[PDB]
Amino acid sequence: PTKISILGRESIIADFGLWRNYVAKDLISDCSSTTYVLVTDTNIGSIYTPSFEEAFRKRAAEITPSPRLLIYNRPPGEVSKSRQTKADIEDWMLSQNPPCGRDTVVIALGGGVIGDLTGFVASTYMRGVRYVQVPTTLLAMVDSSIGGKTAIDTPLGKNLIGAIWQPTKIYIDLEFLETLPVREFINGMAEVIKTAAISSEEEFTALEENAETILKAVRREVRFEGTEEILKARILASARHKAYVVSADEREGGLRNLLNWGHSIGHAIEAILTPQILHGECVAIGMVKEAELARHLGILKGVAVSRIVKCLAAYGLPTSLKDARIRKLTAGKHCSVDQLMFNMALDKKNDGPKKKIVLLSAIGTPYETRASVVANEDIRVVLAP
Amino acid sequence: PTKISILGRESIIADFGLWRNYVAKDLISDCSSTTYVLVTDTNIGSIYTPSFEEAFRKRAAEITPSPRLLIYNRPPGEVSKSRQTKADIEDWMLSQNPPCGRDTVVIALGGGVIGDLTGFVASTYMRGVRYVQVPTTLLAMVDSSIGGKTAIDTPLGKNLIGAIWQPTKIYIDLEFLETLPVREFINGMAEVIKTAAISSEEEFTALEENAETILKAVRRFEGTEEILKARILASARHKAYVVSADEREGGLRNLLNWGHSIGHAIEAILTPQILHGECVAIGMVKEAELARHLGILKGVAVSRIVKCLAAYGLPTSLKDARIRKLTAGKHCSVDQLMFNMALDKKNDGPKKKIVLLSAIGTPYETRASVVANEDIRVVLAP
Ligand SMILES: O=C(O)[C@]1(O)C[C@H](CP(=O)(O)O)[C@@H](O)[C@H](O)C1
Ligand SMILES: O=C(O)[C@]1(O)C[C@H](CP(=O)(O)O)[C@@H](O)[C@H](O)C1
Ligand SMILES: [Cl-]
Ligand SMILES: [Zn+2]
Ligand SMILES: [Zn+2]
Repeated sequence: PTKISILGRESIIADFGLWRNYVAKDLISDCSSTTYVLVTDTNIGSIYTPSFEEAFRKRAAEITPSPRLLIYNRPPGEVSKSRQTKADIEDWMLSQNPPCGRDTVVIALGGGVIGDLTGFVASTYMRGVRYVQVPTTLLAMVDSSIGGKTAIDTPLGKNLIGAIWQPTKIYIDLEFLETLPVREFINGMAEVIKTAAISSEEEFTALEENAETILKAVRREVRFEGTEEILKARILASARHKAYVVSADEREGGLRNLLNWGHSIGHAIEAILTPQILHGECVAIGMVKEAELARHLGILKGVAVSRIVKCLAAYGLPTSLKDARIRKLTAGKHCSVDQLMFNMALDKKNDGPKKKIVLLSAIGTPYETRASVVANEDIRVVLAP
Repeated sequence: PTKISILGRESIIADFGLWRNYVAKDLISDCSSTTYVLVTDTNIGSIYTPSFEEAFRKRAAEITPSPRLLIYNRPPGEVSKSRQTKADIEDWMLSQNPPCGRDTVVIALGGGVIGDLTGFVASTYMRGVRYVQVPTTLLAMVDSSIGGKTAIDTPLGKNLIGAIWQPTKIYIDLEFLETLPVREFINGMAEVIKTAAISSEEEFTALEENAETILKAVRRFEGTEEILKARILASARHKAYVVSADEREGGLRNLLNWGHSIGHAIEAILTPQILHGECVAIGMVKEAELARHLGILKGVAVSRIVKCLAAYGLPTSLKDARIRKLTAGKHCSVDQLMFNMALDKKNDGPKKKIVLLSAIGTPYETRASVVANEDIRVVLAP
């Protein structure tokens, strides 16, 4: 049972089995309310909901009158982070009998999609209600579920409408990783590596050295036996550094830019290759190009760059828009430089039309304590595959 | 030039003419940015935008590269506080070339509708951008534009989705009142009276006295300017106070909702023919009658509440001939009213909360109070 603090509070609980025997109980005592709304997708729900309903009803029995638990199953996939889905969950909540009010405690059970969506619904529901995060994916456990950033996508782009709404509790249950598909697991490692690359060379070395052991466990269909503590240590280091940065610059006045390393170009790449290609994968290619950019600017050494590539490759992450696997999945989708530039214009870190990108000067230490303005011409160079 | 502080910042500026010769200049210096988005409705825009464009372009000529001013005209009326209009403005802001980014400074020019809408758009645009309020209606100047509450409506109700996003600046230009329709002016008085009724008997008395002078001018505020302004400011000052003490409404901010528990219920039915302040007027009477039925408020204060509302030309009953005509085909049954109050945002679970006054100028508690649904049924018919 490990606890991390963020923005002055110990909202993060990390352990194995939290879902089966801790969440329900904790919600009733620390998140007192008459109404609990659980949001997930048809896949995750069918596998983890039954267990929870009984754990909830068993903890609610003591309370009199017993609070209610309402479950909403959204379609799986990126398609659900939409205005439509936000509105559907909202109407559903309001039309309940009785309607869900401001005491409502929302529960986000799923990955970044469910998390981003659910968190956003909570921030604006009657101008804001409490919510908790229950990340079921590695990426969610090491990144998305922490920090309060929420959002949905629009036809014009990804994460353009949203809000920073901090969850009251963050339940990181490593047991969810037991059933997480190999690809998804690899996807999340992209964020783990990113987090280390901007904080400490020691942690990054740990990821390089742990690669094989981690991967073998992920590739063995049996699950993290003699590597548990190693897995928890890598996850926690990631979660701890984010909590640190978010605590110092919650609404991104500067420092929080760093968490976006590899995302300036990554998001551009993603807006094109999605949904066939995943977020972490895009961010992987993104870290390589942004690392190559820091090189083209005499900020980052050529050695660190190659090392960045070696680590991403070691965990099975693409490091080029030319990756054989990426092409087969996208049916050939081409990422034209002009398209990648147009998409980057919508990057949220931009100061006016000045494109800002996180630049590393060395593994473990950023160039500045924020993104850096970069001429559009210097960006064009690393965008050509 | 009066300045009021709220939440530790001197964001509120109050004066006559701010629009014509202060906003533009102030935005450029204190709200530095490359992009300015102005939102209004087709009516207000056509009358006040031309003036501003030139004042802006005249203040921008210095800065280089030149900062831009983008104008978006939304349809007038409550119909615009919708998910659709929120989406449209956002897509329009994201579609600009270059796209409006996180440095964007949004300008809400209009009443509560534009204000609530625009403020809400700013709060979630790329997770939040700055915005300023330029209230053109009395109600907006004395209430809506202050405090950060924003929202849009849904088919199921009013102000159900929204956010508390504080504006960087609040420009109260009394000159806008020069062209404000009599009805609209009366509408806003409903909030002025409410604010006094929950803060000071002294202020409420002054409102009782200025009743005729104010009305004669409304039915252009020459030898009464300082009277009007003093009334406006007292209202704005008390709200800033309450919002400072309880921003996200964890208690004391409930009081600003006096008359709104039943008021909003009434409104959800009679809207859009009947206005917000008017509904809140009837609402204040019933909630005052409720405090009486509970032995909290004296029968004298209630009647006095009625006299003041009537004096300013505000309805004090669902029967009121004026409301009747205006809404020929609409009734307010105890049932529909009750179903509507279920959606009140102050309700602690199924417990319906309502602000109770024990006397003009002093609330029963420092928050709304739970009230049995049966005690609410009584005053919901009159
Ligand atoms: O500040 C954050 O928490 C992030 O930068 C937030 C981004 C999403 P954003 O670029 O839409 O802010 C996420 O992809 C990244 O992994 C971490
Ligand atoms: O807190 C506020 O500013 C208000 O209570 C907010 C309400 C709107 P709400 O009931 O939708 O919050 C407004 O009508 C009232 O006059 C003042
Ligand atoms: Cl929204
Ligand atoms: Zn990411
Ligand atoms: Zn009101």
